[PDB]
Amino acid sequence: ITDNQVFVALIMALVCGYLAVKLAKQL
Amino acid sequence: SASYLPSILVPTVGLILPFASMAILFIAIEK
Amino acid sequence: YPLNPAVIFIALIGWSAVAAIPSNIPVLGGTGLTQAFLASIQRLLAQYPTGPKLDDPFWFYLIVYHVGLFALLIFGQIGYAGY
Amino acid sequence: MNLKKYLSTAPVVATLWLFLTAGILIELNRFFPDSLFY
Amino acid sequence: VLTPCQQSEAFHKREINEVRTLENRQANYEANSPSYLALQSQIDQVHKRFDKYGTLLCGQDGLPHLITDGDWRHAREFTIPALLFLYITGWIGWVGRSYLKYTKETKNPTEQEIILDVPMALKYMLSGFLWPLSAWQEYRSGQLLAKEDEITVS
Amino acid sequence: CAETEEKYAMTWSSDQQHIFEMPTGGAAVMNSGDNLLYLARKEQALALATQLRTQFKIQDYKIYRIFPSGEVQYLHPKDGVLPYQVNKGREQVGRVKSTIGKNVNPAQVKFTSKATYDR
Amino acid sequence: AHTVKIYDNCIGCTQCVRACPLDVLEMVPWDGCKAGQMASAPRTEDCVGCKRCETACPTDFLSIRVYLGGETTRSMGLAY
Amino acid sequence: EQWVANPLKTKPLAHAIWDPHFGQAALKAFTRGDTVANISYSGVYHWWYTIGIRNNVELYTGALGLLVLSAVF
Amino acid sequence: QVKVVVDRDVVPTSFEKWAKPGHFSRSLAKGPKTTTWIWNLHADAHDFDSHTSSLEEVSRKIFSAHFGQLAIIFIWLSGMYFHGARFSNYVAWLSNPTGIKPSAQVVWPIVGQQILNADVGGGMQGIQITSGLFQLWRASGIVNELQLYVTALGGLGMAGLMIFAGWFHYHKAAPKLEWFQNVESMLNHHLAGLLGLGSLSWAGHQIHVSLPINKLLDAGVAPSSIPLPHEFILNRNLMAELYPSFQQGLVPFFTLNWKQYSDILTFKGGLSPVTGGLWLTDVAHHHLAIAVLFLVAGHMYRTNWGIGHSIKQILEAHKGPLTGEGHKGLYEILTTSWHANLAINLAMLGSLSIIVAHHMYAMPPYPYLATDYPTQLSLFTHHMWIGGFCIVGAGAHAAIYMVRDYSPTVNFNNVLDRMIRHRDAIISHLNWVCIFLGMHSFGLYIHNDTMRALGRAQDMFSDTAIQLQPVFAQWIQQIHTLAPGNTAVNALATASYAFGADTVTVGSKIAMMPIKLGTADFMVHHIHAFTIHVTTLILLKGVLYARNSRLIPDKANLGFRFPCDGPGRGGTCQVSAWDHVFLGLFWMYNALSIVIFHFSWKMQSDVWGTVTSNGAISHITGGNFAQSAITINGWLRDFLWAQASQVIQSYGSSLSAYGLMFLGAHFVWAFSLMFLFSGRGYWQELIESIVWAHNKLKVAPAIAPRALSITQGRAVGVAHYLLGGIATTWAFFLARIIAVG
Amino acid sequence: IKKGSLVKILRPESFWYNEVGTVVNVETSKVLYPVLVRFDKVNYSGLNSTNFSLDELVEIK
Ligand code: CLA
Ligand code: CLA
Ligand code: CLA
Ligand code: CLA
Ligand code: CLA
Ligand SMILES: CC1=C(C/C=C(\C)CCC[C@H](C)CCC[C@H](C)CCCC(C)C)C(=O)c2ccccc2C1=O
Ligand code: SF4
Ligand code: SF4
Repeated sequence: ITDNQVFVALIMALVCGYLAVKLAKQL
Repeated sequence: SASYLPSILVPTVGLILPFASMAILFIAIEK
Repeated sequence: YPLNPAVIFIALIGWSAVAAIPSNIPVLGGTGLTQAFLASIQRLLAQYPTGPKLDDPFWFYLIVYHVGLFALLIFGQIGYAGY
Repeated sequence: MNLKKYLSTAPVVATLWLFLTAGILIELNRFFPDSLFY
Repeated sequence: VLTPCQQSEAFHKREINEVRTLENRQANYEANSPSYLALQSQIDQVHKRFDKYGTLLCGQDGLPHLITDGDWRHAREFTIPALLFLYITGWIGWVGRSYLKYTKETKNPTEQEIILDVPMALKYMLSGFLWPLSAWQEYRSGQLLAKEDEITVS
Repeated sequence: CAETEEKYAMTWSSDQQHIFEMPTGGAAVMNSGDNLLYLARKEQALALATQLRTQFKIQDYKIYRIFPSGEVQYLHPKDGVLPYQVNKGREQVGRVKSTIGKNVNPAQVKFTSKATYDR
Repeated sequence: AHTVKIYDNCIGCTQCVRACPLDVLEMVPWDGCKAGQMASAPRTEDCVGCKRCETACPTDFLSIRVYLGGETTRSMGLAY
Repeated sequence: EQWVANPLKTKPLAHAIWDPHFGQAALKAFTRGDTVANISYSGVYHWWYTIGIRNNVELYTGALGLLVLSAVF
Repeated sequence: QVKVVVDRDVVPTSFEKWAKPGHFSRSLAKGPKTTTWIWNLHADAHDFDSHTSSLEEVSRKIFSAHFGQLAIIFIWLSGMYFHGARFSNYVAWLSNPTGIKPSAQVVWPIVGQQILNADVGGGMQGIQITSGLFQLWRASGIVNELQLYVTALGGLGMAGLMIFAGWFHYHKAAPKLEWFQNVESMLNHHLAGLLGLGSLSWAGHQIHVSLPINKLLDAGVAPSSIPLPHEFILNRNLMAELYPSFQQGLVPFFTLNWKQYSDILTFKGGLSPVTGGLWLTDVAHHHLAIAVLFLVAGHMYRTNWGIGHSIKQILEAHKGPLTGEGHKGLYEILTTSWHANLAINLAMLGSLSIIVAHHMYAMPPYPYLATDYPTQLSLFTHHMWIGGFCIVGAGAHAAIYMVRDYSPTVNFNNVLDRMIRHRDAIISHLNWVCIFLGMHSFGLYIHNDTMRALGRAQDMFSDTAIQLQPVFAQWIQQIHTLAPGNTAVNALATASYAFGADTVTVGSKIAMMPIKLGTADFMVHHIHAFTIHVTTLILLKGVLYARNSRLIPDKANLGFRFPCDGPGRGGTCQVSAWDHVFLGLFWMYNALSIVIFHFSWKMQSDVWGTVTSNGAISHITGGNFAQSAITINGWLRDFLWAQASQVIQSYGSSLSAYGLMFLGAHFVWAFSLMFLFSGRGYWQELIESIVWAHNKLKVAPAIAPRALSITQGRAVGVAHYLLGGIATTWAFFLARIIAVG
Repeated sequence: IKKGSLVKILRPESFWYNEVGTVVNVETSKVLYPVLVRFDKVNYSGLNSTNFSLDELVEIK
């Protein structure tokens, strides 16, 4: 309903993407 | 409602991510 | 394998002149078989985008000329089987 | 002599018998048609 | 709700529909036509067909349903052809078992199942009629079953 | 190809110019005295050995396994002996003590790098 | 490579070697049978694993068992 | 929340569309308001409507509340 | 040289070997220790080239079996003439053909199935004919029922001559191989005696039976004032009124004044607008042309008199340089092996049957054939499917010749095995053509499918969109419009009305309409080119890789019906030359399913239908092809969904048997899949787990119950895929068009 | 043990496990599987005659 929360969302799932590649390059 | 964001993310994940990810996985066959 | 590629043009007189002087009137060509084509290419040759599917004396005398011309040049290569 | 031995094989007996039971059902369904009771 | 079938209204509507709809084909032929006589016999085969469903239970569809509880008010629906049918395939099963335990001990048992010994076949074909108290008397003898036949690993 | 893969060179001798059939397909001329034949894989070559041997006497034949470093090997014959004929030089490998009936269950081989028949 | 193992049902009737189109199996003189023969599989690097041996193995149950192992160039049997 | 206003009438919308392949006549067959979105035939607005979500704001705080949880896992 | 050398009293005719099932094969007379002996009893029952290698005994067996086939065909045709006699409304149909629907088979009155007796007029009901026999009989000139009873009686008499014939040619007079390899005489009597005298004597029938009778029926005379066909030959005065050229006798024939026979024989073409069929003057003249032309054609084979050819001196003279040896060897190939001859004769027989199908929709040769559309439909369709299957038999029996009867000694450097030297370059370019045509024949349908689905109908391949007007078919079709004045000089009308002038309306029903081919018909032709090239890929892969592939270099040693080699080479399931025939049958079902779906929907939109007054036009689907064949939603909606409405609503009515042959043929179709997907390594110990339940009760069968073999267990999957899949389209077609036509 | 004796088998991988069969051959020449036994019914290879040792060899009376 706003725009800034969408930026905050892709920030948090971009960080979560860094945990995805972080977990991915150890197993 | 940032209506412009699918016009960025749908191409950059729809086509160019299965280009460079083909590169990363397919060179990653030989790494 | 192509041992004798000597001449091609002997088929041309070998195919035009065997169809020019026979008129055989009531068909598409009231004149001969080749005159009805060589007369019907100079109207279209000087950059004409015409010649539709109803253009009988051009399109029909394309295939009915080349299907004997191809066969008579192929038999011209058979004219180097006795060598 | 051996003709009856041909008539004793598997498909010939199976057709002379399933032809017979099929005849039991077809002749027993002209005579008693629409038999949903009993 | 299972109405008795002789007074279900939509059932009688199926009577009117099939008699009249079949009679629409009867409006083509003359009084002595063999086709017309065949539709006379066919209309007979519709009214008899529907009057002989007088004790079924056609529900809201007008279509005669059944009952498989063995209520003994509906035993002629299912349980009487159940006992009849199990008699017929207890016949067939007993004939097949008795014939195989004949030809298991012959000269060439492989040949005996291609070419049936119609002597001994039509012996057992008929002789398996009293199979409840023949299987019950072979079962008490320790002969109906078997023991220590083939099996896989474990 | 011949730059990176093993070409199998069947060499043999005959007596008459007969006609055999290639494993590539189609008939071959069959030089009478002595002739080689570069092939692709071994089943083609020993299929030609069965192609010739079940017809007539073609013996003193064997493929030299051309591998692309250059040297050869000796397949088929191995020991001037036909393989189902018994020579007392072939040392056996590939046997166990009993049938399958004493093979261990794979829940005993589980999490170990053994095989279900090794005992 | 396809590990071919030849068990002690091998009565040495040589339909394995005559059935194998690859000469991975030979016959070995082994004084444990009536015929004195028992097959061996030394050159299993050439073994395709087509199991044409286990077709023509007239033992009780399959003296010669072909376990499908690794897949090299030759064991895959590709032409090129 | 427009669906919350009339849950019988309005169809539950899914995510929007970005096709560059919808030329012109397709887009008239998907406009529901300003959005061209799919119709969410997965029962999700019903369950989120019985949970008590009556806004989009609680959906954003919940979506961040599960990005955090996926970062935890 | 040529002589007749026949062994007499060869095989005793006792019933003794009937008591030994599997007497014929020494690999099979062991007796059944398993149930696979049962099925191999039947698959080896006609491996005549695998009983014994002696070609004499084989050749006696086959040549006597042919008379068994012709015995069944004469029983069948005598069945058709008797069902036309006793059971049919043919005499009533002959009164008004456009009103009375044709029916023979009158279903016995048991429970319900008397509703299958369709009231087809004629004062008698019964299930409707779609085979079109009555249109063959009106063309034949059969007037009343007596000629149908008599011709059925002669059908049984010829059936007795074929049973006694084959009995006489296997047992008590059977020929040597020197009789069989007399092939100059075999062609010399089939080109002349069979086909030549057949067409000549049939021209005799058409001129002295059908021309007067189908002139009297063209005038509209009821079949009571028509005299016997018989009664036209006793005096010419009953034919000189009909054709005055009979008054001159044969004198203008022997004086070569053949202008005088213009009444009997002519070259018109087109269609007779009264009867809706060909002019039988044209058809009788036609069979005289086959008569003289085939009787001339027979005499090119030297037999005894040193006049004519042999096949050997023809084939050896075509020693062209790109083949090297030339055809040196084929006369020894085609006179020693029967599977090779079966490959050629099945290929040409099937392709002749397709040619039959096309020449029966577009030049309907029987009177009132294109006015009852189901007989117009299914006679197209049926001669397609035997037109299809007989091609795959080519791909079977050209494979079998490569496996069984191939011999590299006789076959060394000729035209045959020089193909096999580059069979990778054969199959690789079939592979390229299949993918090119698949993209450009089906990707156009996915394209127009998406463009219609994405709304952008301007970007389709429609009429209005990017047009793909078939240039060559429209052009040569226009040449056929310009046939009868220009090049066919003595013609009057065109070769067909599928090419040229205005349509033919016979009893407010459209006989033939000039078919327009635009930009959808193009793409369906590239379907047909595609699915013909795929079956050619599988059936040339099944012949060139029949014997020694580079995967498995001994298939000649393994056989023809071997399943596989094993899991080695990563698995070689379904690799034999039989298995490519197994796949060619599925692609046969594909290729012909879309040949007939192209037929039965373009000719319900662009040809068939009815007309009203002032020459107005009304198709069955109403022009709904070119806007709808370009997609697949238009295909599946507008054809396989919309045309189902007269099949699916058929219960309670007389078409309902088709509504039973629609559902159950789905069943068998899906019942095929159980045999296709699974394998016998499952079913064998599923079965053996049931054999536990029989061993417990001593109901152990003595013949041990194996599962089916692999090649059987897939062959049955094909043979249900085709019966189920074909019978779906069968009941869908005949249930569709009977409800209209 | 002896020739012709009707023998049930106790090796779980035979096709004829727990089925009696007739002894054809008994060899006394140190063979690990000396007793060639054939049967009534037939396994998948078309081969009733196989051979066995003495431990898997139970006679009856
Ligand atoms: C000799 C006759 C006979 C007998 C007594 C049995 C008995 C049995 N079978 Mg069966 N069976 C038979 C023949 C027979 N079968 C045949 C010929 C086949 C091949 C089609 C099968 C296939 C079969 C399967 C696939 C299964 C059984 C099962 C069973 C058991 C459950 C009952 C059942 O559903 O039957 C099943 C009945 C059928 C599948 C069809 C009936 C079989 C034929 C057509 C009827 C018998 C007629 C026979 C040919 C007569 C021969 C003798 C005569 C010529 C003198 C039961 C012990 C099931 C089981 O294990 O349960 C414990 C099971 O799953 N059977
Ligand atoms: C001109 C004489 C003549 C005629 C008419 C035929 C006709 C036929 N031959 Mg034939 N044949 C002939 C000479 C002839 N042959 C000669 C000389 C040879 C030796 C080289 C052969 C060798 C031969 C073989 C090897 C085979 C045939 C087959 C066939 C049949 C093909 C099936 C068909 O078209 O169905 C249409 C059917 C008909 C038109 C029915 C025609 C039947 C009538 C009665 C005419 C038959 C005439 C007969 C030869 C007279 C016998 C003479 C004897 C009494 C002394 C067809 C009947 C094939 C076949 O199916 O076997 C029968 C087959 O396999 N023929
Ligand atoms: C609907 C199912 C289906 C489909 C699509 C195919 C398709 C094909 N089969 Mg086939 N086949 C099928 C069922 C099917 N088969 C079945 C059931 C059998 C059982 C008998 C067989 C047996 C069979 C045999 C025996 C052979 C084939 C072969 C072929 C190929 C022919 C060449 C061609 O058309 O290329 C064109 C491709 C198509 C028409 C497929 C659609 C592709 C579209 C048009 C374009 C691509 C879409 C898209 C742009 C992809 C990119 C996007 C994506 C990456 C996200 C083709 C791929 C032959 C082969 O392997 O080599 C020629 C062959 O020899 N098939
Ligand atoms: C295979 C069949 C086929 C064909 C012919 C087309 C053709 C087309 N599609 Mg398409 N499409 C197809 C299948 C096909 N489609 C399928 C299967 C799908 C769904 C998966 C789609 C989905 C699709 C979409 C979504 C769209 C199209 C569009 C288009 C158009 C433009 C595409 C373009 O730029 O071409 C690309 C062409 C090339 C890159 C050139 C390669 C081909 C050249 C000509 C080969 C030449 C080789 C040469 C002859 C070799 C010999 C010479 C040498 C010896 C020197 C064009 C008409 C677009 C449109 O708007 O339509 C108007 C569009 O938006 N298509
Ligand atoms: C003049 C004699 C004559 C007549 C009256 C007919 C009449 C007919 N034929 Mg025909 N036909 C003939 C000779 C004749 N044919 C010859 C000689 C052949 C063999 C080449 C054929 C081969 C043939 C086929 C394959 C078919 C017909 C069909 C038909 C019917 C369709 C109506 C039509 O417009 O056809 C007009 C007929 C023609 C235009 C055919 C002309 C054939 C010429 C005479 C061939 C001359 C050969 C000669 C050696 C020169 C060769 C070179 C040449 C090609 C330039 C009609 C009854 C069709 C049918 O069955 O109807 C359902 C059909 O499918 N015919
Ligand atoms: C179901 C199935 C079977 C089992 C099929 C069984 C064995 C055959 C069932 C049909 C036979 C004919 C039934 C036998 C019935 C006899 C005819 C006797 C019955 C009495 C009368 C019918 C005469 C396979 O063997 C198989 C093999 C390979 C791939 C797939 C499959 C597969 O899908
Ligand atoms: S194992 Fe079977 S095949 Fe191999 S040798 Fe002994 S018997 Fe012959
Ligand atoms: S594995 Fe395949 S190749 Fe090796 S032996 Fe057994 S069968 Fe012959």
